[PDB]
Amino acid sequence: CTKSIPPQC
Amino acid sequence: IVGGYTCGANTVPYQVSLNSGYHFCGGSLINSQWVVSAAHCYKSGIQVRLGEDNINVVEGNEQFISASKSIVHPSYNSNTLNNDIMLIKLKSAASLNSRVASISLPTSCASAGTQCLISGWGNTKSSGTSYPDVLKCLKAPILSDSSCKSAYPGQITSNMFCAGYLEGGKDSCQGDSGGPVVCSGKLQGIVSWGSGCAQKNKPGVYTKVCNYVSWIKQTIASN
Ligand SMILES: [Ca+2]
Repeated sequence: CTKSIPPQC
Repeated sequence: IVGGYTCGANTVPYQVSLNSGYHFCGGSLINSQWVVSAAHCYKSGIQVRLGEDNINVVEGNEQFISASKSIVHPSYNSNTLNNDIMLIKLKSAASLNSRVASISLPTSCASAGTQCLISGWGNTKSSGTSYPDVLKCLKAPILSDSSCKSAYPGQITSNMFCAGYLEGGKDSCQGDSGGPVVCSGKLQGIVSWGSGCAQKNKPGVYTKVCNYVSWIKQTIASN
């Protein structure tokens, strides 16, 4: 959900 | 950035890359020693890369500086992503020049419909993954709070705003987190989250920087 690498929800 | 354009080398001189053997988040230089990013980008072993365009080629204007401090907002909530803001202190001061420069903090909050510049090295595809070598840019409007809350019922706090396009195709994406949303030369947003990327009726959600100016300045003064 977040736009990081990797995403987090 | 999905549906954006190649910014041009060092056209966004406040944009930094957070690196841990690979690019994983963006950030914004706000003075020679401090970077604004997203709390959810927090990790140990961060190297801040300034003056970057092609993040896989040494082009001559880079400054690599290790992060010495990382300060998440005291009331960050990783479940709701409320207060998704973080300050990174550089181990040494960056050398300011035409390609490495700071972005102003806002003095007031932005209004719906204001055009902003969103930038980063994140995924450029709404389906699948393609990561660019060079910095990508997107011009995008701030959406009304009512449309933002309709897109994400129950999830939008007073410290968030939506920006982008409800028709799809243009958005920030994975790897853009922590980077800037700049409107009229002010850092109004931080790339935070969304449902997918560039999906219809699912605009990007951004940390509302104008609510944190006092906290940012106090944190800098005391660290
Ligand atoms: Ca480079």
